[PDB]
Amino acid sequence: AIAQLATEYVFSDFLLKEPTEPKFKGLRLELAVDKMVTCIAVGLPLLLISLAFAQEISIGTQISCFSPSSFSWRQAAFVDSYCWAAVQQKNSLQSESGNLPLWLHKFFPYILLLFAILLYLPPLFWRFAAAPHICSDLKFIMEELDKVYNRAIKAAKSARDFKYPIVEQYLKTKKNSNNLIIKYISCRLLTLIIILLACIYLGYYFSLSSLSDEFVCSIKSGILRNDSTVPDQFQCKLIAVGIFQLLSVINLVVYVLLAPVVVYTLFVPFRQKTDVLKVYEILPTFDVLHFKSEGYNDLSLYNLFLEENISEVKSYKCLKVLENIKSSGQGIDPMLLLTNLGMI
Amino acid sequence: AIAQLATEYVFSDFLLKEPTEPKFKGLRLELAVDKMVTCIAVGLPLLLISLAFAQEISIGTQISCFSPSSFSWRQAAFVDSYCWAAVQQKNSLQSESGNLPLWLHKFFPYILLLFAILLYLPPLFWRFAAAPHICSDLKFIMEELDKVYNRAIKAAKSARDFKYPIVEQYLKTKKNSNNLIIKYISCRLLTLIIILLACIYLGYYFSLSSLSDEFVCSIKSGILRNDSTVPDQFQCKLIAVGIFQLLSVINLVVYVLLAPVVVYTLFVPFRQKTDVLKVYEILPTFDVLHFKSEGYNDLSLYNLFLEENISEVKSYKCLKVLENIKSSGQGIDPMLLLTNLGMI
Amino acid sequence: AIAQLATEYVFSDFLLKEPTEPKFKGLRLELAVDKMVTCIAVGLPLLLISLAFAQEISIGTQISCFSPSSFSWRQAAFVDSYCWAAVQQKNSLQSESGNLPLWLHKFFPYILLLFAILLYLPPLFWRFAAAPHICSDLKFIMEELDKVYNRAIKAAKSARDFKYPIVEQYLKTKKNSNNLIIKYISCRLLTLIIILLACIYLGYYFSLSSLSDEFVCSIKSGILRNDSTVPDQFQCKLIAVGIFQLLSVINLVVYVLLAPVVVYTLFVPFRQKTDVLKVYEILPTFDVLHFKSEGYNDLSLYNLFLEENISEVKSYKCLKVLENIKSSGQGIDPMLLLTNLGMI
Amino acid sequence: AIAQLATEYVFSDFLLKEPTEPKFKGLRLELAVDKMVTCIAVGLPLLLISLAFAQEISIGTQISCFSPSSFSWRQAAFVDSYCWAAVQQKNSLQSESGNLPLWLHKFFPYILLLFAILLYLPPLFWRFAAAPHICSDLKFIMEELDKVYNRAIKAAKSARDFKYPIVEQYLKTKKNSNNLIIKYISCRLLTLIIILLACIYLGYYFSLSSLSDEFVCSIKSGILRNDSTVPDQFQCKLIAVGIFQLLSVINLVVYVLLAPVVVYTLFVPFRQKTDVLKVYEILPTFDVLHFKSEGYNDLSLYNLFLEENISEVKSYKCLKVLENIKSSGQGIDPMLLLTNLGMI
Ligand SMILES: CC(C)CCC[C@@H](C)[C@H]1CC[C@H]2[C@@H]3CC=C4C[C@@H](O)CC[C@]4(C)[C@H]3CC[C@]12C
Ligand SMILES: CC(C)CCC[C@@H](C)[C@H]1CC[C@H]2[C@@H]3CC=C4C[C@@H](O)CC[C@]4(C)[C@H]3CC[C@]12C
Ligand SMILES: CC(C)CCC[C@@H](C)[C@H]1CC[C@H]2[C@@H]3CC=C4C[C@@H](O)CC[C@]4(C)[C@H]3CC[C@]12C
Ligand SMILES: CC(C)CCC[C@@H](C)[C@H]1CC[C@H]2[C@@H]3CC=C4C[C@@H](O)CC[C@]4(C)[C@H]3CC[C@]12C
Ligand SMILES: *[C@@H]1O[C@H](CO)[C@@H](O)[C@H](O)[C@H]1NC(C)=O
Ligand SMILES: *[C@@H]1O[C@H](CO)[C@@H](O)[C@H](O)[C@H]1NC(C)=O
Ligand SMILES: *[C@@H]1O[C@H](CO)[C@@H](O)[C@H](O)[C@H]1NC(C)=O
Ligand SMILES: *[C@@H]1O[C@H](CO)[C@@H](O)[C@H](O)[C@H]1NC(C)=O
Repeated sequence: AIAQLATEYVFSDFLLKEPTEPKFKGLRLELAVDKMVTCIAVGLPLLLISLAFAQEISIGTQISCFSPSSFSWRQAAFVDSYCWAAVQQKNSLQSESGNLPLWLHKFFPYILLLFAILLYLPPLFWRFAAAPHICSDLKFIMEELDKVYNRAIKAAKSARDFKYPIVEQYLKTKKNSNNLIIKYISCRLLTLIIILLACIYLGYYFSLSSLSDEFVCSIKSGILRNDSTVPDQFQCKLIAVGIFQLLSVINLVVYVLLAPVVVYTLFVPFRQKTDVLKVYEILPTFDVLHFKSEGYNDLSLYNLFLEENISEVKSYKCLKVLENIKSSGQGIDPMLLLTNLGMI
Repeated sequence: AIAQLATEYVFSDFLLKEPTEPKFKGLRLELAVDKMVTCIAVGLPLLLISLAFAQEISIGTQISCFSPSSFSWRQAAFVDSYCWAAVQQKNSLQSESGNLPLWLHKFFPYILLLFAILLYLPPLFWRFAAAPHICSDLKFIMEELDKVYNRAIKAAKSARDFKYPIVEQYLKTKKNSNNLIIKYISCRLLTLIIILLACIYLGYYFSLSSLSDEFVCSIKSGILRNDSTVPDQFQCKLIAVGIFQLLSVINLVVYVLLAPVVVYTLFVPFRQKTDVLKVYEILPTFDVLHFKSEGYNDLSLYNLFLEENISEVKSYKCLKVLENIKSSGQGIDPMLLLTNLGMI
Repeated sequence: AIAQLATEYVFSDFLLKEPTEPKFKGLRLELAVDKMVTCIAVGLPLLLISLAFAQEISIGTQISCFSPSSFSWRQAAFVDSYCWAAVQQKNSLQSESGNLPLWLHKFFPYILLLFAILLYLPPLFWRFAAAPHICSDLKFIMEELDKVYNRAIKAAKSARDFKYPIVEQYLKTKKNSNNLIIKYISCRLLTLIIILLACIYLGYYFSLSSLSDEFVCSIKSGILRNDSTVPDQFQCKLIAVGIFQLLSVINLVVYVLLAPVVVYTLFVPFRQKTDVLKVYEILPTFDVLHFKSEGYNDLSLYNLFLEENISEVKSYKCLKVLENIKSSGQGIDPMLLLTNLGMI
Repeated sequence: AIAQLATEYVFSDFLLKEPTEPKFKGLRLELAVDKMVTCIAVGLPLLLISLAFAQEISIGTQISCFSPSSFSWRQAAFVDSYCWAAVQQKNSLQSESGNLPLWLHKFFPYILLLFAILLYLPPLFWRFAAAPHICSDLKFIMEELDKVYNRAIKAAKSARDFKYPIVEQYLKTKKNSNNLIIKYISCRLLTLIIILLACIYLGYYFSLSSLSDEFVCSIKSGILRNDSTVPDQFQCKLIAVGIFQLLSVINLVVYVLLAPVVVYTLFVPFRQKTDVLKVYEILPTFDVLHFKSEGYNDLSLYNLFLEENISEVKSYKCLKVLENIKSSGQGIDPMLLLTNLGMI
């Protein structure tokens, strides 16, 4: 049913499942824009495949050949199945557009599934090769931030009654290596390349004459060659090709809307904005240094992932509360922090 | 079965699922009127699609063409499938109303699913882009309110035997920025625009002549062109078009009933009523200031979400009990609060 | 449906299920490259089998024989089923390519399933015969590393206020025996051999004339032998053979892309890189000795499995944080370790 | 679908389910070679049955009879069903090979299921009659070994700062009785006998003429006896008999590969190797005596089950670590044990 496919592929959490494992607990490991680009680019061809053969849009078989009236039921079934299998054998069928449109019309679901798989591959490579590396580091950074917050408020609490910037040094180190960022821009670049190839294929397929689904087929190989009761050629038509073209144009539109999103995603430093650690600079136990910007290096990627997963950090939440209050400038940062009383 | 679709789409918790995650625990993050508008505007086209092809309302195929009596079974099947695929090819079919009604009749389920998806998109954008931002802030506000209540009753209990309005300052800050409110009114405005476009389309479709489902179809392209045994044209009829129109008028009625609800939702300040924090003004540890009204700013949105999710706050419940008792004015607020004894 | 098979075999965690048992908790026991090689080499033939008979690619029966027009419906059904069963009996059918292509065309799904099973067998033998042996040892090594880290920081903490390298001696012992490594390279070698045999078979099958699916069949054994109403021979065609060849070439391409991966996997010492225990050499309670390289011995296999599962080790994570910071060389290892304060 | 059966019967944990009960927690109670022999010998006939009627290998009905052209559709259906039911009634059908091949061709799935059930019976008898007896004893032995290890390290720890070999005496007692071992070799012997009978049957069935699936059938009992419009005899063919023979040869090959495995399993003392308790002899609280070898007695069976389930024993793991280190002979057993510090 149409509504079942709708639920399964947009309303269900299709490709939105969090990693079912206690190693990454609440950690996203895939940027929201990347998760939605993957969800679209993968589920849309699948949803379109499932629609192209919805039981109410499909009239029946995928091909019909119009055997003569003298032909029995089973002879007509043979003609249909023969021509269906004969869209490959170029000698049997004669089509005005060519044999390539026939191949594309028969194997359109396979090609869409191929595009879905190829578009799922880069997110899978990211989830397996580079997601744990960033997950461990991000979990460690969040733990260290919570610890420095607790120590700062404990020092402030003792005042109301070591000191090494380890996380800052770790991020300074991340500023050097660029392995994770080249992995990220490589998976994004393969996603963009596959999306553009899919756009090219879908634009070509939609550009077909729309009469290329009608091909002349001749069951005259083998012992049927010199047979006389069988006519020389049959007029076959590939049903559901109009549906294929109408769905291919939808896929092409969505994909050419998605390609600018991927291209923008490709520029990872430009997206690093609203410096997340700047809110921590108001802590005594934390050095006054953001030092996170301007590079095609893993530091910018970590900045993005921190900007995403930082809302889970309670210390960040309270510090941002104080920072927003500081916009008015009524009281003072350490006083409001001591008032806070939120170690964990 | 009809009853299965009924269960799935009204009696089941379709699109009423709470976010399956411990980040938002009992927090709604979608106003009840917005949740019901989404549920209706999305499930109604899906429920209608599923009804339009219920096994007891569908007689069989979606098209029937009445081949001549001389035609065999398979030749008639070819005529049916050809004309089904030929509602697209404008050269083959001749219809009094035009080819556009034929397109709309064949692809009515697809268009309804498209409307369902487009109507689901703004709630999805709200759930992903702006729901966590409001969720963290609302959870922090509820925690701070419980804390101030506990501190107030502890001070009162010590009397029977810091002091910074942090949440008030946070809300004062929210009064300034308007990012969340423009996100909210933007998703609501896109919902209204898509609902109005759906109303326009459904009113047009229902306005079709009701004989536009009968079209004359000619299987005479290719080698069949100069064939003589095949008649010049066939009288095809698109079954289940009357069902499509009867369901389109239902969808249009429900949508023109839903559009005023969305328009009213669009006026977020007007809906901010029954000042929820006013009940907290009777606490000594809480400054005597509501300061939440009159603006197209995120403060009004936070007021709505607080009015919704505030029933989960135990301190709010007890304070509202005292406030309602105060209507009689028998005793006194601090005495009844000390009697209360409900820290958590 | 195509999309259902897509989900089940690429988007679902097919053959990615962690061992459902508390004996191995978070331990991989299968290298990521080996897990992906198994997933591909097993799920691809299964996914291809499921595609070759997707309800929208299949026109109907797998064989059609074109009985004469005088034949009744049931007589034509008999001819179809007889020839289907007669691709085996070499006396009945006469084919230009031979009877072997006919056998291969009828039993192509069985042969692909056979290849899937044979390719699943070596990973199963590894999971049952050699996975627990390495699992117990790896869990013990991780526990001992956490213990030595805790003891080192406790000694450092006492300074701020036994001693036997047991794990080093255990690994030195592993350096001697080679049972696990010969088991590993044997399962990998059988995987490579079966992949190469599958490549050979698929390249042969795809090389078939593409007209070998058309065979002449004669229902003239038994009492039908001297019967006259039945014609001498029927022109049968095996539908879905073009689909079989198009899928066999896909399987062959993926398999010849997979074979270099298996060959590279076969060289286990070469893959032992980024010495994982080198990060532990900065501990006083740990002897300054890596001693893990250069051999076709179980030590290299344990090095690979440690490199994989070591991210679960918290002590390793903190030590790698200190080691990366040491790249700048600002402070000192023991001071930063004492600052660390992460016993568990 | 083929791939569904593949998953269910090889890739799923079919007949690999651990006993769903807290009485045996992590205890195997079935030797790995016995578990795999059972899995193969049971799932292979089931997987073959499911394949023999895969929807893409089955052309349709299991029998086709070729009624005359004058026969109506329902008369031909009657002939087919009559001959299908008439492979039993020996008077009606005349076959060159005999009626026994016809019986075997009709009831091949039943015979394979019968073999699967009979091969599942001995493992079931072992799981119910003799598995709890060995489970309680093995759990007690593991608990006693952990206890003696704890007591030995506690005595060693007190030195760094009763005494009855109960488990040794228990095993000495097991050395006497042979009930469990005769139960084990009896279930293995019945498994071997049933496997050999299945090999004999499958080798016979595969040896059929391959034209025994074509039998002449005569619907001429009752009032049809002297009827004239019905022909004297019909040429029926049992479709899917070639598939049955091709699958029977596969089953026979796998079974004659499995029979040597069962025969080797039958020699339980020979398999008792790598004396597991020898690693415990380095404990002071444990007497220096293995005393486990050379007998057709329950002690050898317990040795096998201990060798299997001993990896769950933590004390055994640590002791084996020390024993492997002792190969180099650098330090000393009690010193390294005291260093160990792994009571539980
Ligand atoms: C990502 C964006 C740019 C994609 C836009 C669609 C493009 C790729 C499509 C739309 C129209 C298409 C063209 C339409 C017709 C023809 C003529 C044919 O003989 C060769 C292919 C060719 C030349 C097509 C190539 C692909 C094409 C240019
Ligand atoms: C939200 C509310 C206002 C929706 C009410 C339904 C509206 C949009 C419907 C109801 C009747 C419809 C009209 C009925 C008939 C025609 C004539 C046709 O040649 C062009 C479209 C046109 C002019 C329709 C346009 C859409 C229409 C005005
Ligand atoms: C792993 C790589 C090398 C596999 C490449 C595919 C190989 C195995 C394929 C591709 C073309 C195939 C050949 C194509 C045609 C023939 C002629 C035939 O009468 C015998 C088999 C033979 C000779 C095939 C043998 C297998 C073959 C060589
Ligand atoms: C476990 C191993 C030894 C099994 C090997 C298969 C054996 C049991 C098979 C293979 C060939 C078979 C023989 C083939 C043909 C005949 C002739 C027939 O008139 C009586 C049965 C008899 C004599 C079969 C008996 C069983 C048989 C010997
Ligand atoms: C069919 O008859 C024609 C007559 O020209 C002949 O050329 C051809 O070889 C024949 N084919 C068969 C299958 O007999
Ligand atoms: C069909 O016959 C007509 C006769 O006028 C001719 O014009 C047309 O080209 C023919 N078409 C085919 C397919 O032969
Ligand atoms: C069929 O008739 C032919 C005539 O030559 C004869 O040789 C053969 O034995 C007959 N077969 C049967 C089944 O009667
Ligand atoms: C059928 O007719 C024959 C003629 O010989 C006779 O012997 C037989 O008894 C009849 N059977 C029935 C059912 O009338």
